Amino acid sequence: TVALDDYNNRAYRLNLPKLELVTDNKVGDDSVEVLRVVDGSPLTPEIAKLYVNCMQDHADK
Amino acid sequence: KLFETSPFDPLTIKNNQDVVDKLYATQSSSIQEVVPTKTFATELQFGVTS
Repeated sequence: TVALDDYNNRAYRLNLPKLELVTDNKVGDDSVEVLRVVDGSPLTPEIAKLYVNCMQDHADK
Repeated sequence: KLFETSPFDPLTIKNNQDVVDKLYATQSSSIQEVVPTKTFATELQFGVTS
């Protein structure tokens, strides 16, 4: 939840299509979810990089 | 500042078509009445060619 909210805030700050959680599975410590781009634009390496960066400027490198 | 990012640079554009294209590139940075997505067509015809 916090990761998705943070990515949405960053996507608002610098213009990028937003993400929206379709389904998820969460067993033990292993989780897999499917996220859909809201506007339907194809996935871009910038989007993946921004989502991977997680808590940027809030935690250490 | 009037705009966070200018709608277009007037010196760059050369004709009316260039103005339209630039407005389409920077339209995300503005507050849009309708956020663009994939379009929908209700009429389509194809005339015979040479």
